[PDB]
Amino acid sequence: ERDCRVSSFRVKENFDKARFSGTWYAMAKKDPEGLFLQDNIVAEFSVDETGQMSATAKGRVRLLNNWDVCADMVGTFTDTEDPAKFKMKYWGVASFLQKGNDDHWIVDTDYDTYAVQYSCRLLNLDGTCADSYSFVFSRDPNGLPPEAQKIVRQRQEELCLARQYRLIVHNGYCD
Ligand SMILES: O=C(c1cn(Cc2ccccc2)cn1)N1CCN(c2ccccc2Cl)CC1
Repeated sequence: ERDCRVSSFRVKENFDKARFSGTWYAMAKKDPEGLFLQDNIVAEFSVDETGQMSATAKGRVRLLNNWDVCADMVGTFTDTEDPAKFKMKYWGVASFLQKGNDDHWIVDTDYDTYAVQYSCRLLNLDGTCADSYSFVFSRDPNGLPPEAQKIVRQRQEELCLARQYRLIVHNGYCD
């Protein structure tokens, strides 16, 4: 019944880079395959004079049960036809020689309480996503207001990721 094709997904109409800048706290996430930030995930977006968006993400990464590292990462975004859909060239500060490259879609946001982000790394033949990740961001790490809660839940379901998100802890672990 539900249309889960990635090309059918709506994103933030008239997305505004300047308003989106500043600190964002990831409170929930749906994982992709492979190694990935685990928790204490804080993103700091910013827009330079020329108007190109970039961001830094810090977070705990599990190497062993015995060993974690606070991985500082950096991202730089490239605009497309759609102002909510970017191409994020990203990397760890140590491994800056080595870089990854993802879709980065701002699915929805109100700029001052919540944001829903999404990325498809691989399509199935039917157009649905085979490997996706999604962050639920918040300006306040104590939670989202009632209207944000309703919207996030609605968007999570429309991305066909209902009940696939997991809550993320914030402990000042990477301060
Ligand atoms: O946890 C990961 C991650 C790490 N990897 C491994 C990796 C592959 C290729 C290069 C560096 C690291 C894959 N996904 N991500 C979550 C954070 N994301 C990111 C990075 C910088 C700014 C903003 C974001 Cl959302 C990058 C993707």
